[PDB]
Amino acid sequence: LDELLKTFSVMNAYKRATESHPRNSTAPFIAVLVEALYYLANELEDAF
Amino acid sequence: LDELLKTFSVMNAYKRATESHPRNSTAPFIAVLVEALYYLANELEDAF
Amino acid sequence: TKALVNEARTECDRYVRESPRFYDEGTFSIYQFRQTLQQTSQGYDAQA
Amino acid sequence: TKALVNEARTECDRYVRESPRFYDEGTFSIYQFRQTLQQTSQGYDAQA
Amino acid sequence: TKALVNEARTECDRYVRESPRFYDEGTFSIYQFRQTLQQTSQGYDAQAIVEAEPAIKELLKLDFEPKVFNTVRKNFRQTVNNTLKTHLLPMAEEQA
Amino acid sequence: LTLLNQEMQNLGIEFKKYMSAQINDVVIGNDREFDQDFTKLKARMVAR
Repeated sequence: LDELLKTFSVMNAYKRATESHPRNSTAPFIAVLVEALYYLANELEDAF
Repeated sequence: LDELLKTFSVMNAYKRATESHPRNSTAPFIAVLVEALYYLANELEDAF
Repeated sequence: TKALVNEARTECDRYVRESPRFYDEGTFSIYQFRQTLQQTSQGYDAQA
Repeated sequence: TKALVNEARTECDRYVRESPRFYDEGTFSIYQFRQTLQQTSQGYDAQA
Repeated sequence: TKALVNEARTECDRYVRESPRFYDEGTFSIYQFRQTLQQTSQGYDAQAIVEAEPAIKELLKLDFEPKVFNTVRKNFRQTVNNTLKTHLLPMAEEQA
Repeated sequence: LTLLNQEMQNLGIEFKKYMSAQINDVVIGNDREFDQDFTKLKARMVAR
């Protein structure tokens, strides 16, 4: 948990957001928060 | 445009959000805004 | 026909980007979720 | 093994839900995007 | 390639339309031709007009300095990225 | 023979992942080669 959040980068979350919408090439400028939660939780779940 | 936004419902946007994350069954409580933009824009594009 | 379709998609995609008016607090405040979340929505139903 | 895996996933999924602390304005205000968006980010680069 | 070429032509053509700055009297007044024409250019040579070249160049710069920085720095990048993604992904699915 | 049929499916899945990653990286600008050409394009146009 500590390592994952300390190395967190906003760009990676933005990169994941774009993939989630194959019909668009931009983001609303807010989805980074949503992707961070899903990315943070999903990665944490995999370790468990 | 007028008809689409007047008939807009929050639940449908929430329903789309859950499908976008097959590994989760809940939403951060904020993705409805993001899905609304994508849903609103994508539907508008199809009409064009 | 190919060019016009690209013109529409390349122009409608910009609508997803949030405009400055999107952050108009007076019309709507994003923190209202606290009212529904500060010991007000005890179930994960996204109904309130 | 099957039961324990379900226990972890069924418990980690709740982390996505935003906690009341998530809306702590003092630590971070969601309207800071206006500073980067109010005639401050003229390019759709998501760099600022 | 066809789509991008159309995008550029369909966007550069709008530059011909005169911008409000184009009618800036202070930078240049269109009636200066009277000075060269009110018993000042008796020959149909269009030579005295050359004296006004420095002024018009500034007027064009003010008019055309925008509509170009805005285009390349704001919109052109978006078009290229979206066009590539939308044309490739369906092609890849078809190939699969 | 049935094992071979399964492998054929995986090739399609892997191909889409690779193509999506390549296209997605350019959108984020991580692809350094593409960026060099684009900035060169902008410099030439302004200089012209």
